[PDB]
Amino acid sequence: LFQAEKDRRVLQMLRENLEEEAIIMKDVPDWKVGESVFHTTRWVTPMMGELYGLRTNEEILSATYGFIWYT
Amino acid sequence: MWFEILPGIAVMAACLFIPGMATAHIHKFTNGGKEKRVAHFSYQWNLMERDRRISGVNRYHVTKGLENID
Amino acid sequence: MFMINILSLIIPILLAVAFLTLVERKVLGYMQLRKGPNVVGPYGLLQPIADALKLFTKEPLRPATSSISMFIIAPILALSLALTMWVPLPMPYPLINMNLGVLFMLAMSSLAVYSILWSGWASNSKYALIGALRAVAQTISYEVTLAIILLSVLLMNGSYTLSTLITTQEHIWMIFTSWPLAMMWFISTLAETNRAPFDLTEGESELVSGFNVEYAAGPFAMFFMAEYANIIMMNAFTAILFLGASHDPHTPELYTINFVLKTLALTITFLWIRASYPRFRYDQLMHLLWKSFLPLTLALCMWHISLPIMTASIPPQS
Amino acid sequence: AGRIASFLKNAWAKEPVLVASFAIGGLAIILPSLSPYTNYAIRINRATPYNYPVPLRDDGNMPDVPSHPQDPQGPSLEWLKNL
Amino acid sequence: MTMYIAFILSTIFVIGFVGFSSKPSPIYGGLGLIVSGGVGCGIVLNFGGSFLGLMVFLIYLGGMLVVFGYTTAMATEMYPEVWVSNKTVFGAFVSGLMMEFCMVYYALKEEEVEIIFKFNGLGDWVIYDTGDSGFFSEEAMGIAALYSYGTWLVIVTGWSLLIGVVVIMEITRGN
Amino acid sequence: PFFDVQKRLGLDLDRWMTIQSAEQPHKIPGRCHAFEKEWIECAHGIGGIRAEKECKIEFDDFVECLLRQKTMKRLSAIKRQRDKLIKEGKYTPPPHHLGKEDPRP
Amino acid sequence: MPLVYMNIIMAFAIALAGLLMYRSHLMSSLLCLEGMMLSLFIMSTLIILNTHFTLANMMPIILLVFAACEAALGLSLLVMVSNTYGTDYVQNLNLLQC
Amino acid sequence: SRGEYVVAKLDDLVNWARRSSLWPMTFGLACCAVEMMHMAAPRYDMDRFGVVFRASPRQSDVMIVAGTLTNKMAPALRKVYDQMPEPRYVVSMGSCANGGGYYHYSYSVVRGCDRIVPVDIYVPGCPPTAEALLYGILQLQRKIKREKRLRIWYRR
Amino acid sequence: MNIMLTLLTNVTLASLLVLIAFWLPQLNAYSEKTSPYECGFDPMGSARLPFSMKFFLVAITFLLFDLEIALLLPLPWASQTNNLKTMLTMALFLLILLAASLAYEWTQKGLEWAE
Ligand SMILES: COC1=C(OC)C(=O)C(C/C=C(\C)CC/C=C(\C)CC/C=C(/C)CC/C=C(/C)CC/C=C(/C)CC/C=C(\C)CC/C=C(\C)CC/C=C(/C)CC/C=C(/C)CCC=C(C)C)=C(C)C1=O
Ligand SMILES: CCCCCCCCCCCCCCCCC[C@@H](O)O[C@H](CO[C@H](O)CCCCCCCCCCCCCCC)COP(=O)(O)OCC[N+](C)(C)C
Ligand SMILES: CCCCCCCCCCCCCCCCC[C@@H](O)O[C@H](CO[C@H](O)CCCCCCCCCCCCCCC)COP(=O)(O)OCC[N+](C)(C)C
Ligand SMILES: CCCCCCCCCCCCCCCCC[C@@H](O)O[C@H](CO[C@H](O)CCCCCCCCCCCCCCC)COP(=O)(O)OCC[N+](C)(C)C
Ligand SMILES: CCCCCCCCCCCCCCCCC[C@@H](O)O[C@H](CO[C@H](O)CCCCCCCCCCCCCCC)COP(=O)(O)OCC[N+](C)(C)C
Ligand SMILES: CCCCCCCC/C=C\CCCCCCCC(=O)O[C@H](COC(=O)CCCCCCC/C=C/CCCCCCCC)COP(=O)(O)OCCN
Ligand SMILES: CCCCCCCC/C=C\CCCCCCCC(=O)O[C@H](COC(=O)CCCCCCC/C=C/CCCCCCCC)COP(=O)(O)OCCN
Ligand code: SF4
Repeated sequence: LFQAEKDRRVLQMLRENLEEEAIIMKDVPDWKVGESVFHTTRWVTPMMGELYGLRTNEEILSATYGFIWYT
Repeated sequence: MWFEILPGIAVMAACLFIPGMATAHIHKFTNGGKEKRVAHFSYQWNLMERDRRISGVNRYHVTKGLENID
Repeated sequence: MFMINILSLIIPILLAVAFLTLVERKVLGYMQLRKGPNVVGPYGLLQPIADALKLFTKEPLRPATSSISMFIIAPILALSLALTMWVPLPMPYPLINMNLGVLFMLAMSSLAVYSILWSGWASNSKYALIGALRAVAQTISYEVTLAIILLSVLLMNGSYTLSTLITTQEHIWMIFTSWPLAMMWFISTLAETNRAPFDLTEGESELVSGFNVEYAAGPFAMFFMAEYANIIMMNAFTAILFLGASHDPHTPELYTINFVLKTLALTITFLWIRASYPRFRYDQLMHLLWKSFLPLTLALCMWHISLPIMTASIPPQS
Repeated sequence: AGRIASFLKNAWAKEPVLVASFAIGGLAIILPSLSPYTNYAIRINRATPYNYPVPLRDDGNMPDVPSHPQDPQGPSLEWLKNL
Repeated sequence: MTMYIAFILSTIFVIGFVGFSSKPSPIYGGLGLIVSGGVGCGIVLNFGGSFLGLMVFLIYLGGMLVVFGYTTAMATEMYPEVWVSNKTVFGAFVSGLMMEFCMVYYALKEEEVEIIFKFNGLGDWVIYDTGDSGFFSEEAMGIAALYSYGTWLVIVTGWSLLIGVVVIMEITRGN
Repeated sequence: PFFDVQKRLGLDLDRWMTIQSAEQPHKIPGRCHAFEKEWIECAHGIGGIRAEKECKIEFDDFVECLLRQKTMKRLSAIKRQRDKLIKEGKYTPPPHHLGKEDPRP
Repeated sequence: MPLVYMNIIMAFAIALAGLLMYRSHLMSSLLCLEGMMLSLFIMSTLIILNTHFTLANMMPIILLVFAACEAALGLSLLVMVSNTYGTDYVQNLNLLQC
Repeated sequence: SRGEYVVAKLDDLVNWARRSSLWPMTFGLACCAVEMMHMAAPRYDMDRFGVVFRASPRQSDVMIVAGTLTNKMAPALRKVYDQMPEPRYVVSMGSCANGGGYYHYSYSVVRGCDRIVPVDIYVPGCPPTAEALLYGILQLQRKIKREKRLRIWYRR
Repeated sequence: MNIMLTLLTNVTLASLLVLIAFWLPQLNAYSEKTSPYECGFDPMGSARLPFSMKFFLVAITFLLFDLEIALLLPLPWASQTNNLKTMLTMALFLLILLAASLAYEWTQKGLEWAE
């Protein structure tokens, strides 16, 4: 159940980021929205810079340093 | 005594009483009164984050029972 | 609300140190067929307050030849380490729940001696230098034995988390399993905190107060506070490691009371040993630790590695 | 086998710490080989499920693979409950 | 952007390296190396390296103490030097600090390449993997695998330590 | 030079640690397991000289997984344009990117 | 590459220059060597942790071990130098020329 | 007024703190040092009054001149008195330290320690009994109690 | 974060104590007062002169021994491997090597201090 919820959450965050990038990148002349950086076409796990890239600082802090700093 | 040393020792004991219980009380007062969760590994942290997300109030200790699934 | 916890852990420890000074003075007096301080307050209860107020209202002195920055930094480092090494202790809930508490304690304890070293070097006096060298010899003698003893004891715990020591000995004290290691660890902690018969870094009869001979009023008081806080903290760590108490999750006050009583008993034992024996020699201490403690420690480390595999009793929490 | 007894006597009379340490080390070296409980420790270590057991795709030729956790097939930890 | 904790720690690391690398009377060099070791322990703590950081801190502290005793015995002078007691030491310290600050400014403002490759910046929080772990610790298992997988490493390490004891004894034999 | 005795005797003295995807304890995978495995399978057998020309795609993907230089460049460009737009005043980021998101388990 | 890696590389380069400068003493150069070991250790463990190379986590520790040996070796030599001159100054090591 | 009350109370507190805990420096010269030792004996137990010996001059409050002060020693006594941080007090014990005593006319005896250091309390005897020295210490405590530093500073 | 806050609080408290100790009392320092402390007279040499170390060899051996504990500390986690025989053999081998090195120092009069 946790695996299913994690997959859905990651996919939702990626879709939200892609939609927002499509909105922002509209006036850029030579930009392709949602373009992969890998020559392959399989699934590559996100980097956490791609999930919480456009979000606030508190969410980023909880995402990256949340577990290590919890004591 | 020889028992005249007992007062001072007692006072010292009182001082050593103060931290421990206080910490416990603080933990309870900060976590709904139920022994603040321990997250030694990543799985327990993930569980805590899931509880915080589904709580609806941004507090991991606000647990939801069977009444939250209709 | 965390700062409240920090203050509630800091202030009572300092008060306990202040009253431990009076308790030690009275205990030594009564073991020396006299009374000890009983004049300043009722049964001498106000003596530490008068001592502290006198020390902090007295002129602080800095030597002309002394290196200033180290001379001032050393007491700050000593007191800060003494106060910091209290957080990971479970009583029964630690303030900071570290995954590796024992290693953190070892590293901070190793860093603590640098306060003594730097104070002795910056004082720029011969007695202070001799005291610093004696401290170096002492730590060289005891460090490896202390670390191996800790590892051998924790081999039956399964991890370095201090909270797991509470549930490891839920049924039986760990002193009934490793009492030779218990005795060796007790001697090692006696040598670690610079206490009699291993109080060579001060050497009142030999080095006229030793490394802190040049610290007049305030920093000397801070050094005294750091030493006594280290004494109490090491005794509490020994009590938790070897004499585990029963912890009921719905009433931690019972565990707190038991742990405090055990710590006080160990501290009184420390004062007893100080009053009972003469002083070692700083080469004889090294010879004792390297010719009598290291072989037994290595043998018991091998034994405690083999025993869980031999009897199929490996602890959980890989 | 006669002079070794005298040497042990002298070592015990003069340096008992070395004798005790050597005896403990030797016991720790030899005893685990003869102990029948080492295999039990290894089995207990192997029985700890740190990671998820991935199910196998059924090709119709797996008689020893259970179709459900409560099926009688597969490894059993009944020996552990009695230890 | 995220409190620059790792960046601040790295800057303090480099500052301590500059402090002890200008060779100011090894007592202060030892202090600088202790500061650098502690800050590096913190840096690797921030990345999940608990055991490794604590081990390097302890090993260095023990090592530094031996060094302090040795400089007191053999490497002391009547007027020990400090970062402001000599023109050369101060010059080296200031040059190191200034060049570190210049590199930091150039990397933060621009994607400048100095020696290896171009600079990115934008904090080091980005590279952290989103993958989760189990009930075990990845570093703890990797280190503990030394006794089951690294038999060869253990053998060569033990032989090297024994030979090192013999070697220091032979060197300090004298004659 | 390289007196290879491991292959002669079949000892495996230090080959268990050479690559990232070779029997880690508890089956813990590397961050770039798939890319490294793909590159290794591509480059095995042809030789060193051919592996730098025919398996260049796999090596490039593996390096990109290792260092993520292209990903960080893309993210920095997106963030730069985003901050320029917010300074100009046409973006108005959505609530779920500001802290008003409805979280899901 | 993030700023942390470049800062560690800068620390290693600074320590290398400090070792190669040889001001007056011999203890200071040994301290520079140990600083180089420390920077190597920190960079290696950062790289290992970033890529989740599990089996390589034991690599830094072995590093540290040999570092100790090196340190010990240097200290031994220093003692002899002192016992020949009463001072660890490098200016005294000039009996052999090129 | 209000300030006068505050300074009086603060001065009383500081005087009590300094009086209750006096730390004499371990410093004896001659016969009178044996009686100084006997003051620390279980019968009298000066420690119970807060008076405990400390070796280093930097951590000392009171200097008790117990014994004859010869010409060879006078620079050392002045040196160890100078190194005591203020406030510091001197108690002169015995006739030898008071005014020379039995060796007043000798060629190598300083006729009283008051020529070298300022003295607060003079304890007479040869040697003064441990009770006499305890009484002198209590008189020094009373003298410290009578002192008024902050009150004088306020009226400046 | 919590550990950093604890360290900052402790350091601030110690610094405040030092500041109060150095600024509250009346300071009257003259040249004779701040002189170096010998027992009663002036020091002959200097405290910065070389101070002979009679246990240098023991110090170097401590340097080498301090890494044995670093190698041996992951044993509680190494106890959880599947093949316990190899782990036990390697741990015992390392401890035997440490004991052998200590014995070799002992017999060759390496632990005795210099005269
Ligand atoms: C015959 O031939 C001769 C000799 O041959 C024998 C001689 O020898 C000789 C020279 C000898 C003479 C000079 C006489 C010497 C006397 C004897 C030899 C010995 C007499 C006594 C000895 C020294 C033995 C003493 C031992 C006892 C057990 C006494 C106890 C020992 C103490 C040192 C231990 C206690 C330590 C002190 C009391 C200091 C403790 C005080 C603290 C530092 C203060 C508390 C800490 C605070 C800072 C806490 C602050 C925290 C706060 C929060 C608290 C609250 C404060 C707020 C305001 C609320 C002569 C002259 C001689 O002719
Ligand atoms: C959250 C709870 C934590 C508890 C922690 C454990 C216990 C800590 C308490 C420590 C006990 C200290 C011993 C007190 C013994 C009683 C002393 C009392 O009987 O004597 C009185 C002492 O009175 C003092 O005022 C009491 C001081 C005790 C508190 C000091 C402890 C330090 C911590 C807090 C300091 C704040 C001090 C505030 C009051 C001045 C008599 O003095 P006084 O009545 O005057 O007479 C002289 C004035 N005349 C001449 C006009 C008559
Ligand atoms: C940092 C927080 C604390 C700050 C400082 C407070 C420390 C705690 C205060 C301690 C209180 C105890 C002081 C007095 C105890 C009573 C003892 C009484 O007997 O003293 C008498 C009188 O003492 C003084 O009159 C009392 C002094 C107390 C002054 C009150 C000040 C309150 C503290 C205010 C601090 C901050 C003020 C606000 C501005 C910032 C004289 O007795 P004495 O002759 O010797 O001994 C008799 C000997 N015998 C037994 C043999 C016969
Ligand atoms: C227990 C832990 C918690 C404690 C919490 C409280 C923390 C207390 C902080 C520590 C300081 C208290 C010490 C008490 C005395 C103050 C020391 C110093 O700050 O005062 C004077 C510092 O002042 C300087 O002399 C000159 C000051 C002129 C510059 C003014 C400061 C800038 C403000 C601008 C003026 C505007 C109005 C100021 C009032 C708001 C020292 O002068 P100095 O003679 O050397 O030293 C002798 C002090 N004696 C007399 C007490 C022995
Ligand atoms: C063959 C050449 C002989 C002449 C050359 C001699 C010089 C070299 C010294 C000895 C060579 C070391 C060879 C050991 C290679 C390790 C591989 C093999 O031995 O199996 C190991 C078994 O090791 C055994 O314990 C035996 C090795 C113990 C060696 C005893 C030490 C004495 C060596 C002599 C030199 C040391 C210094 C001097 C000592 C006096 C582990 O197997 P296993 O665990 O299933 O698989 C691990 C992988 N898993 C976890 C995925 C399953
Ligand atoms: C069936 C398989 C079982 C396997 C074996 C397991 C059992 C092992 C049996 C042997 C155990 C012996 C343990 C002894 C520990 C070592 C002590 C030692 O040998 O050193 C002493 C020295 O010890 C000391 O002198 C230390 C003095 C310090 C005194 C401190 C206070 C006295 C004791 C206080 C109470 C002790 C409390 C211990 C527990 C505290 C609670 C944790 C001898 O040295 P020397 O006499 O100098 O001889 C060398 C020259 N020939
Ligand atoms: C391969 C098996 C190894 C496993 C067991 C060992 C594990 C670790 C224990 C050993 C630690 C290192 C020991 C170092 C030995 C040094 C010996 C030495 O040279 O010291 C002699 C002293 O030692 C001796 O007397 C010579 C050897 C004494 C006997 C040593 C052990 C012999 C066998 C004992 C156990 C036998 C088997 C157990 C039987 C138990 C009874 C049934 C010199 O005397 P000093 O103290 O330096 O100076 C005295 C003058 N001031
Ligand atoms: S006064 Fe009398 S007893 Fe005291 S030192 Fe002089 S001669 Fe001796």
